[PDB]
Amino acid sequence: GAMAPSYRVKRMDIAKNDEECVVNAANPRGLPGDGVCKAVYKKWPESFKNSATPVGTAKTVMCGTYPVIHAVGPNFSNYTESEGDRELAAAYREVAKEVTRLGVNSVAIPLLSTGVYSGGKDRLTQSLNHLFTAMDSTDADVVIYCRDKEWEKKISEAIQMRT
Ligand SMILES: Nc1noc2ccccc12
Ligand SMILES: Nc1noc2ccccc12
Ligand SMILES: Nc1noc2ccccc12
Ligand SMILES: [Cl-]
Ligand SMILES: [Cl-]
Repeated sequence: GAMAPSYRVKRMDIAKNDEECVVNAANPRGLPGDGVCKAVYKKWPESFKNSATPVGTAKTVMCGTYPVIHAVGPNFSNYTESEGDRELAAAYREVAKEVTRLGVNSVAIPLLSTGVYSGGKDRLTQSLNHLFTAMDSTDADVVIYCRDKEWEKKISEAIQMRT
């Protein structure tokens, strides 16, 4: 565990993280895909061997000794708001199980279902609150990666609010 488990947010490419493992915002088929997934495929391509896993689950594949946790959030274009919300919560619970099983002291994590799977809606709060529900009982240092300057401010505020 970390000596004083924390949440932090950084605005940069998750493929340049400084943590002991990474969560990929994966597709169910283990394909190279877009956004975070595209960077993850370029950085850790060996981790995509048998990475296919259903919506609402996480599957870990090693790149050397570095763990890549493939977490499949729902595509809100296809799911109802209700079913989508259930699957997005579930994906994060499976990430918390994997992080605990691996015994890492830190994890880099993107906000699942906020990009091309968002169904054209702002899901910062919905996705972040499911991340907190899952990860609050873990003792890993969590570092959230984002791209947008206004998202960095809102994520930083949400973390600071509960401190
Ligand atoms: N400023 C940036 N260039 O590329 C990125 C990828 C992810 C997050 C931030 C950046
Ligand atoms: N949080 C992110 N959204 O898009 C990205 C692309 C590369 C790495 C991180 C991010
Ligand atoms: N859907 C998004 N717009 O900007 C972002 C920045 C970081 C993560 C997700 C989004
Ligand atoms: Cl960067
Ligand atoms: Cl997404």
